[PDB]
Amino acid sequence: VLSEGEWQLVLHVWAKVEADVAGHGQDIEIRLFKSHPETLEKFDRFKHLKTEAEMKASEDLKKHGVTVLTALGAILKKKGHHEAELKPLAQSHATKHKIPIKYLEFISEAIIHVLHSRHPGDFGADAQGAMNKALELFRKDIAAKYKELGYQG
Ligand code: HEM
Ligand SMILES: [Mg+2]
Repeated sequence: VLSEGEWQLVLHVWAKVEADVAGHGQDIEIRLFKSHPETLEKFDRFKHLKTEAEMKASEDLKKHGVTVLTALGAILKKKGHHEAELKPLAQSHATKHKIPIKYLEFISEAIIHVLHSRHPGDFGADAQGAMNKALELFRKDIAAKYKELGYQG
């Protein structure tokens, strides 16, 4: 469980994310694909993009990163009261896209790296631990949901 001040730190840096959701999404996507290329194999629509600039230029990748970050922000603003928001994301990612919890750890790393690379002044050691606990909770809860749907990833 997170404290109230932990959630405040989480939402305080997310308000900075929401100034440019599309650019944060591009960066987190591209950091995901570069740090762990097997993850790009899950995107039939994006695994033809070969260089960084092709990813940056893809309107279709940009839109999708806004979609990703919008759903995550909605989860974070529920401060752990996210079953309603999390179940659809569990359904699709367990039974359709088939995303193991490691891929979720990979993107949590990407998120924390981009957050630090755009907002150091606002993402020091407490904010960074608070965001870390929030994403840990998301990964724990969504793993329990994966299991409920019969997916062991
Ligand atoms: C914080 C983590 C994540 C959040 C909040 C998130 C959320 C979403 C949302 C809202 C969509 C569109 C609707 C849906 O299919 O559920 C989506 C699509 C998708 N997501 Fe995730 N997602 C992330 C985890 C991942 C990871 C780790 C991968 C791959 C390694 C991945 C790739 C999948 C794929 C393959 C689609 C379909 C993309 C398409 O063809 O349009 N996602 N994701
Ligand atoms: Mg994605």
